[PDB]
Amino acid sequence: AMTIKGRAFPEGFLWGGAVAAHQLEGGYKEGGKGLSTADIMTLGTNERPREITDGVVAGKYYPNHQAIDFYHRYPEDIELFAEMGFKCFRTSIAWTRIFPNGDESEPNEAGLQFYDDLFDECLKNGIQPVVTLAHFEMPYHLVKQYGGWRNRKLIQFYLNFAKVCFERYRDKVTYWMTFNEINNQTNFESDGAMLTDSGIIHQPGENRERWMYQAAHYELVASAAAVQLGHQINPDFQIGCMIAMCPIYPLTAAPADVLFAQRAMQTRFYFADVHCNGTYPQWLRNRFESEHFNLDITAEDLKILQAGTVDYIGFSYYMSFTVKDTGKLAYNEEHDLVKNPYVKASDWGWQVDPVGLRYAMNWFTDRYHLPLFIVENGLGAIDKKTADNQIHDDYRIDYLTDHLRQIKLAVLEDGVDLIGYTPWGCIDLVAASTGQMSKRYGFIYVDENDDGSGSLKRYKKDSFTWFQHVIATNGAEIE
Amino acid sequence: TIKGRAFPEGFLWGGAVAAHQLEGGYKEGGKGLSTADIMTLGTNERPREITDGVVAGKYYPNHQAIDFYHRYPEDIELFAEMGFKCFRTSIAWTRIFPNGDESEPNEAGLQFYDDLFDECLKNGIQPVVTLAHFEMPYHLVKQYGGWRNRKLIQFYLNFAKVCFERYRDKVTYWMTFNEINNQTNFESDGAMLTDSGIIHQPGENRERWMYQAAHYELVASAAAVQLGHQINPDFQIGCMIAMCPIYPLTAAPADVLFAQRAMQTRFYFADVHCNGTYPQWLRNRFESEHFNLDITAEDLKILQAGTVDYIGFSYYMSFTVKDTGKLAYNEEHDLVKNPYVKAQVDPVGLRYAMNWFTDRYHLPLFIVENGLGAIDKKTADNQIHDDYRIDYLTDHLRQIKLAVLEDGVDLIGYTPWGCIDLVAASTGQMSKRYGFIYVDENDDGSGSLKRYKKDSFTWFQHVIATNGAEIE
Ligand SMILES: [Cl-]
Ligand SMILES: [Cl-]
Ligand SMILES: [Cl-]
Ligand SMILES: [Cl-]
Repeated sequence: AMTIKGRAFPEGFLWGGAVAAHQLEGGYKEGGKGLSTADIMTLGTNERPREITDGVVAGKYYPNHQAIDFYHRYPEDIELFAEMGFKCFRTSIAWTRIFPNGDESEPNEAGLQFYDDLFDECLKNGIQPVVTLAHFEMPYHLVKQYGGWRNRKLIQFYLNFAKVCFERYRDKVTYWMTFNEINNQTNFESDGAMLTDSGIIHQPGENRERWMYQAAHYELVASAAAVQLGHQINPDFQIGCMIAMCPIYPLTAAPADVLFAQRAMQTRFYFADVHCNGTYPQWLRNRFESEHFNLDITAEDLKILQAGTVDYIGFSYYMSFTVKDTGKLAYNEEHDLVKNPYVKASDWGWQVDPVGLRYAMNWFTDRYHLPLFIVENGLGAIDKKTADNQIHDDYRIDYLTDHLRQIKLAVLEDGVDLIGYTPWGCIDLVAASTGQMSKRYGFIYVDENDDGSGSLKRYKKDSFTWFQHVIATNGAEIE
Repeated sequence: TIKGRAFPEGFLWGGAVAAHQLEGGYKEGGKGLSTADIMTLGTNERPREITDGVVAGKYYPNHQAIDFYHRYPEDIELFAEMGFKCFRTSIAWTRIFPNGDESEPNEAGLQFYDDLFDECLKNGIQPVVTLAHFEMPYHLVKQYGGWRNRKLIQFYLNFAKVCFERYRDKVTYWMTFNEINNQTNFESDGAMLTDSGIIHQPGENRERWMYQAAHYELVASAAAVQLGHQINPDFQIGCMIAMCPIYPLTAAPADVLFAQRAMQTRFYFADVHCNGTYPQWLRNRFESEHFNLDITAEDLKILQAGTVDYIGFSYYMSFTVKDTGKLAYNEEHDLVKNPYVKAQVDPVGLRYAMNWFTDRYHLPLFIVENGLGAIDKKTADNQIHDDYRIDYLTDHLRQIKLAVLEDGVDLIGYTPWGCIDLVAASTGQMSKRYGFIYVDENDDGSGSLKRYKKDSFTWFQHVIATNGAEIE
């Protein structure tokens, strides 16, 4: 009876692609650019974690130094994006190109000039930049000198950075987001999440949980202040949060499983609660008191939080989680997740849950009643370039199709308000988890090996063509 | 731990009833015939017969009930001894407007509630009033088609205005429509009659007419919040929601999405009551099913300005669902057993439901129904040992206590259902008992109607006098 084929996405829908500066740009030293926390992360494997080193240690390979050299090649890459018909380009402004060490009193003109040029290049091509301010690339100086977001000073260092960007680019960007995947540090035991989100490398004697919430608080306050500041520079600016949206199912209908899963979602998405409601949920305030965290939270902080709630919720989606009741009060993401036996290998071997995206979209809408922006979704897989220089990546086409199907249902049937959709790593870039080029997400193949060798030549994948057609038909054919 | 910690200062402990389930005096003081007054006695496997007015030869248990209309002084004596802070009841619509469409209220019905409320207030017990509680005038059902008809909005408002004005110095908490979301089960004739005064006409699209009637009710609720706030700006005017949380049976993504939609369907009423607008998924449904409902721009403006001050709710059970394959939730066919709950009583769902309401709406809550229906036996020495009832209420109160003290849910009070044994809604039986007070009435209406304290009476007395501090 009901069908979605033949029906277009809404008019004005922002199809695009998504990246982060540190994962594609390279030129990590060009133009007086500072050493970021991305620049101290060595290459790893599927089995071997990336090494966080103290500065650039000698005889180690850092894949973010060159990446795919987009700092220099962006006009060629953007032409490929306009050939696909992108309506937007989601990327980050490297904090380290604008304030290399993060505490300077004036910005870096060479860095500001780069984004002028990059954005001018997008805009003459019909492509509006969608910009994330903090994206796992903060000045390492801030980590060494201040202890990262342990320190309330980062609130003003962040705002200096946002101010300069808001003003410089105020006729060039409409959509901004403050802190990429701010809620990864929900897993406070993940060294990767503490560094990327908050620039925290654990010190002996520290309560990891306590300092995550201290750090998240300051960032949430910084985000709220940036919304207000932002709206003052350009009232047309749409300013959003960025949430990693892994929904957490109860394993079974056992009441205690269902309650525990509620508390896991509450714990993982309190960040969104603050961004959107302007206040801390009361259960978490109660947790702050009963664990005696004694957090540095001022009455000024709370007023800023309540005036600086966001215009929309940008999120990533990749997977869903499952939990059963542990007997325990709190959700610890490192230890409490169980296997979901109802989700099995797809035709291509990897597990996905496209239904959870629909679920997630209804969960955001019914809770906050704000527009959403899907700014990260994609398949990381091995691609082979054939002798005749093609990549037949129908495993990537299927992946995106299965997800787009559910998104199309969420919007057309469920009536969820979606600004757009920008699949992750539209051009093959350095993967966050391992720093391998080999784990590829792109519509565009970049001839680079994991050791950084290769010509770096761009080639179209078959998915490039499939996605061009989707944009050209505004998603009408998706069934 | 929570052991030794009190509920918040001023927590409204009490008991709840509905005028039609306990008053009796169904023709007294010019009282009109209600929809409760046309329902015969039934059992578990035998629906209450609906009749067209009162037929001779049939027994109607609500006609007499437990005679609280004449016995309220004795009965309130027992509530005051138990130590109630509030008494949650309905004002019988047919006592104030017998046919429902009169231009003037009935002075004797109004004076009954003056007498009743003053009797409560002289003992430190504040009334908490639900305006529509399954007892609308049968004149409105018969001649207008109940809430199928837009004219009922004004009829409700004439009723509400009068009650707000008359009891302005005597009632702080009000609620508009009892369990407004029972009619989610649009295949349920009982739910349709009790919520919306709809006796089915063949040819009629049940679901469509539900949505239409529920719309006018939501509009009337919105408009009465504004009216009451104008009459006494210190009034708290809430909704009343039947909170049956719906669990996915397994973590299968299709089961999880279906449970989301099941709860979206069942609780959109709450969405409209609190958010002040229709959820977009449902509006889309109105379009794709071609309901062509009567919804004006003016309706949408009243709704948005008339959102409630708090959420009143009943809690008895949770439901479970698996994916059916279908696009829509049908509550008459789509529920499956929860194999993880003892043989569906579920105290932890209460805690869940409280967080759910709180995280979704961020409004204060009021638990206005909760309790255990059971066959109570009176011993030869006139004791009722309802240890099962104390266990049930303790299990629920413990979950309520965690929700409030740890989870920081904003709870106004707690009034268990049927604090004095009354006529059950499901069957019209006395023998399915909920009370702290046992009433000696058989299902055919015979007996002394004498009152006795069940063991739970003294238990709840001590819960109140310690403000829940021993609950662990
Ligand atoms: Cl998954
Ligand atoms: Cl990274
Ligand atoms: Cl659905
Ligand atoms: Cl929610």
